[PDB]
Amino acid sequence: YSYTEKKRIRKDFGTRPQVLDIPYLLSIQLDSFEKFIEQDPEGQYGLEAAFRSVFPIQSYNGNSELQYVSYRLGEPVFDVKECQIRGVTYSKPLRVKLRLVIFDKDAPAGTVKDIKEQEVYMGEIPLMTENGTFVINGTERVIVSQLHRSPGVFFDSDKGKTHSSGKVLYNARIIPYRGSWLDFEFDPKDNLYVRIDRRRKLPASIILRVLGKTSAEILDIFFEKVNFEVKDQTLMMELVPERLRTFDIEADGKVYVEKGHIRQLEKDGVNFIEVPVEYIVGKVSAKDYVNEATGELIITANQEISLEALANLSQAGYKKLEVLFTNDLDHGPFMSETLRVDSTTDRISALVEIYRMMRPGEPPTKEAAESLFESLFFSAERYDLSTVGRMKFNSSIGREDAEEQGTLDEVDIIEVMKKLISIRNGKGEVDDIDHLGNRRIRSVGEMAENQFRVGLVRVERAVKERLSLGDLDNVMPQDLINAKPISAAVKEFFGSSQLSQFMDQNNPLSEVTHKRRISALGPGGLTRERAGFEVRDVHVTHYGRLCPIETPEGPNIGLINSLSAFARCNEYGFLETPYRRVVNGVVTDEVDYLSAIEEGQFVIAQANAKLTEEGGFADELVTARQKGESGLHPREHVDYMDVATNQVVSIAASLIPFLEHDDANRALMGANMQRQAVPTLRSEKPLVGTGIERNVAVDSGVTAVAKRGGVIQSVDASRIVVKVNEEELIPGEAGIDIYNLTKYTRSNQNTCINQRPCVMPGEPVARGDVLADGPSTDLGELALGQNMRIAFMPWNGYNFEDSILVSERVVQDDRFTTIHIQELSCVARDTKLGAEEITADIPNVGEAALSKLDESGIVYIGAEVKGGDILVGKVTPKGETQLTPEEKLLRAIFGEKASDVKDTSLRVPNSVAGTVIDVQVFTRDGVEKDKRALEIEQMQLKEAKKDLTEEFQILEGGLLARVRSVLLAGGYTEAKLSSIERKKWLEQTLENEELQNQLEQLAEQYDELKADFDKKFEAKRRKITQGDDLAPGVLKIVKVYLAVKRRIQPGDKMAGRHGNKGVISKINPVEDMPYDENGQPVDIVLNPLGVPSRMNIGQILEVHLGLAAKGIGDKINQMIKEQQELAKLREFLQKVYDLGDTRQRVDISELSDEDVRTLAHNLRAGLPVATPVFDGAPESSIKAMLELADLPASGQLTLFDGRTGDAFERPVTVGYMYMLKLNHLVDDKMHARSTGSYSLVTQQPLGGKAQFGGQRFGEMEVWALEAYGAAYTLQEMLTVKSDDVNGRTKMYKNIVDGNHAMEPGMPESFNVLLKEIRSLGINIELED
Amino acid sequence: TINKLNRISRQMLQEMGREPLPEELAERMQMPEDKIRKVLKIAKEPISMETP
Repeated sequence: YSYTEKKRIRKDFGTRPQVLDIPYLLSIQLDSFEKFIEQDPEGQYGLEAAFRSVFPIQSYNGNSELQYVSYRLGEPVFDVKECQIRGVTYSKPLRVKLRLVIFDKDAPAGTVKDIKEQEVYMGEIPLMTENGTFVINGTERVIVSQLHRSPGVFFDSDKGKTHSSGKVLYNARIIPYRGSWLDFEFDPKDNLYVRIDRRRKLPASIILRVLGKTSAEILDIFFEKVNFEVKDQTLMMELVPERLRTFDIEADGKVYVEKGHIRQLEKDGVNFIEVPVEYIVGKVSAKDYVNEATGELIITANQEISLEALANLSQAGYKKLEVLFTNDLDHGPFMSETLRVDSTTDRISALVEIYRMMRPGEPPTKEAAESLFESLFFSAERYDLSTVGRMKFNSSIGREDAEEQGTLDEVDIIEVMKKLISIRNGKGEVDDIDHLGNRRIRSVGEMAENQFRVGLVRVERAVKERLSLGDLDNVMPQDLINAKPISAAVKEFFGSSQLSQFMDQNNPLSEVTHKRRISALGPGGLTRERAGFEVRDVHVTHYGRLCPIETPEGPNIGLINSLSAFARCNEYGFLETPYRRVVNGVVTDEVDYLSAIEEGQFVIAQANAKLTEEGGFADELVTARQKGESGLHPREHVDYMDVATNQVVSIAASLIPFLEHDDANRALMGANMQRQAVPTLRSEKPLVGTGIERNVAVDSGVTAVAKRGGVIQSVDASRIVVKVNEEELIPGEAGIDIYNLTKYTRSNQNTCINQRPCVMPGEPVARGDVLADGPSTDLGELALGQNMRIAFMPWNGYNFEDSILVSERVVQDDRFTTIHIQELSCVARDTKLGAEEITADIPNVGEAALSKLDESGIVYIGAEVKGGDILVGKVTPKGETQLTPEEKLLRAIFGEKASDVKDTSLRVPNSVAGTVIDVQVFTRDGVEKDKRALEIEQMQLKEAKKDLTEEFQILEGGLLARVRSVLLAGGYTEAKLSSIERKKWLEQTLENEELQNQLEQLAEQYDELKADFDKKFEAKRRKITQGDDLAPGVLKIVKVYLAVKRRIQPGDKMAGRHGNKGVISKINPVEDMPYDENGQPVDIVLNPLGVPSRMNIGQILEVHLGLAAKGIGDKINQMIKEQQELAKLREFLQKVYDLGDTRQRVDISELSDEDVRTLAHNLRAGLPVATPVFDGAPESSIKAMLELADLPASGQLTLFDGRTGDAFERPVTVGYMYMLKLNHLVDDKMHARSTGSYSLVTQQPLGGKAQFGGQRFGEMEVWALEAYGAAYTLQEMLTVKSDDVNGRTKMYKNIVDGNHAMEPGMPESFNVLLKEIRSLGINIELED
Repeated sequence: TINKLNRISRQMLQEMGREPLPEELAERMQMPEDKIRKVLKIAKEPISMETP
């Protein structure tokens, strides 16, 4: 046990040992970016692959060309925190070494005349943060992996839903990574046709003529030949035994049936069969036949032989006739009929047809047609069947060679055609398009590589154009490359792509799920309107790869999925899952990763399968699955086993206790809504958990984890300093590990990100131990909500439907109080009239509103501000404004007039109250800094100097401690050394050479220390004091951060982990709440009626288990309170941890007295229990735990009404539930508008709370009003509330005058529509 | 003026490895900084009102 785990050991109710621990959750991102960004000698992945695919490039004439040598990544300008502060992208320079080599025109081609080496800048490459995120424009973003179709050839059918009859049409479709798409389909007339990028159908023969195939060659490829001869003036047929198995049969020794089995008479074997002449009449020729004397073609290929043809070939002297084979079941005439319907007769007639169907309405020429067909499929530049695509094609068509090729060839097309005809004939099956072996995962690295290749090509066109000019003596490689296109491509992908999504940062679980999400949408993917039932469905190959539960509930159902717990991506992008090998009947611990294709043949057992002590199966017949179907199979036939019970579900589904007792519909809701939880002030562990929380907390990166072991030298709420152990020190290292903790940083969803130390100074820590807890983390465990006392009963209709009744106590102790940090920006710009200034001299504002402002006009830090308060004072120059004559008289009477500038200042939004916790001022270079700017500037320098000095002090302390140990290897007295003053050590004079040399070495080391510290300080000072690159026309920016404590209130949405959501209806007083015999009131009263209909029974089991766990907690609390002996504490803890026949062996005897006391102290507030999914705690264990805690085994207590004191007639289920506060707050959902802004064109109210807009009265609302008959209300909504400008103004005036009447007019939208219809040359008018 | 500014900006970006700041471009282009900024702001193409 690790120290952090040893502090609080969670009781495990699981029964099945775990062989493979869950891997790092964010591998799918880090591995992909490492593939993209690291240098690979084989040049198959990442930047090297793009460079080698693009370079070398050649001038069209051939004078010179540019070559690629190597690439490197420079040092980032800023760090991640700095990039977030300023608002820049965290990236590294791309510096690529290239050779411009110029040949000699006079010399033979290939002679090197001159070479030029130079390094060129190719743009900035965004970097992946250690947690798998990107910092783009100061924002954390996540790039979602994509599920697409692998390149290659797929065979499909229409399932008999196109033609009038059944007639299931068959098609074959080849799609490359890049290039054109090729389709070979069947028609209702059984002739195979071709499409090239989905255009009008053409006969198939063209695609072979172009490959140089004559008709006879085509029938040779697509047909089997049967031969006939003239032997002894008789017809002779080349008998094959398999073919025969309606006429008279020759070979009189073994005559078969005549015009009325086969194997018995074919056992002997003969070769001579005689056939009637009619047997040739209905059969087609196969070889073109020429007569020397005539010089003409007697019979052509694909022509039906007739009696007259028999006569011609009899007189011509030809005796051997080879003809085609045609059946109705096994072989077909499809190719012959397609040749018959073909109109092209030669290669050129084929390319002209391809050119007409390529470019309709264009004169066809031979050279253009040849170039077009070469570029369509046989050109490397425009066609690239990738390595995955080539493997899929080779596996589909059964080809073994040409693994490196990426361009099609004759063999490929002829094999695709052969497989299509075979699948028609009956041998072969179509492909499952939703099969996970046919779908590929494309991650961040692949997409970045593709976009970088696009940028390279866009640069490369211009490079090739320039090189052809010829004047190249004074040029350099850096004068040929423009980095702007490549930069534009990479920022396009990283900032504007659909799959580059804004980070979800409510809690660690949201981040982890976002990083492990796969989308079928995006570029090269699906569309919501074009997605059907089949793609949204749960396939049998999703087992262990995609979670069947976690998916958005809405239009995106089934199109966005989550990675499974143990899922992985192979080198080709196909999802694979681990399995345990079964060898010689034993279930080994060796693990093999299997993909969808490999999984089908083997039969795989389940983690639920019983096992013996020897390691083999116990039940003779075990439940397994093979080829996608489940069933019962013998023990000896079993090849593989599942590694864990949570293999099929995602992390969020793995965090739901008692998941096996919940319906999948509610499990979906629970998994989705665990990601919307908001961190609270105090993080509380889940009493009933699954044992997964530690993995999520550690792998999310929100916590501070120890890089090396040692003892905690120093602890403070913002800094943890660890003295590294001696065994884990790099030679010549300081020995200090410093962890600076994030304190109150705004998240992407305006939620607090705070790290709280969980260590004490002097305690030992090891590698992987949690030093500080991030948001929603408790001692290294994920803590999304709070443990609430729950009573399942109706209470006076306040829990009607899904409503929740909450006690006031929950509000008092702030169990669901959250901190929200909000950013407010004031931008002082430059206008035509003048430059806007940030000053406190705000016209028409008294000193009451200027109290919180400083001299520079910026609010102080720590000021309590409410709605409407001024944060930053800004005045904008204004031009001359005309005054109405009444206003002129008013100014004449009272002479006050001060309107040189107008008040456009940043103010606190309404209904927002908080404190100012940070103010940041950005000033353009060349603009004077106001006093507040220099105040923050000097504060930043003071902070940086103090912290740099602190790190220097600790590292020097550690280094001098190591040096002291090295000296103590010999041993002297340090009192004599301390007698001389520390600086005076440099003033010592030594005459012996041995001591003098050491003195010089020490002086040099001191100088080097000074130099390195100086360089660090100069770098930081330059970074801090430099100007900010702002938007053109912008002079200053001021950013203010507001912290709001939001408390629970009616309208807030609270939910559990079982899909049980609700809205708080009442904050009940404590006296009114139900209470038990000991006077303890409940905290939340839930409606029981929700449970039976929604089949979420896991919540009841969680309630009972939480009751038992809390009861054990009170037992430990009492046993500590009475200062009872430690031995009985140990006995009680051992009894608790030995409950049930579990896999957990916790020995309290091996724990020290201090460790036992700490464990008991962490267990006072309840005993955490782990119930793994599908390996959870049975009812018997729950009842035993309840019996241990001196609680009823039924889990139901006697509750008394607080209002009356009378006991409820029936026992009520009371326990503890883990409840969450979702990010759906009534504070952010109220909105009301009387009159506000209006649209520019439609003159209608804006939309949204941010715009202070109005609600939409849609078509159905108008329908309802018409059904009621409220004509005047409908007219009010249409005219005087939306777009009748004069009408709405007079309506407001009438309401102010207390008249309550309206003069409706014409809506502006109708006038706009009339103007549009007039603009279309259509006269629309109104008559009287 | 905009085209020559773009050409010099690309040359400087290739030469030092980062976007050239307005003072540096002004020194290279033999014009005051204010003129360079005036050229910079007025080189924009108005956005569409149907951008998703």
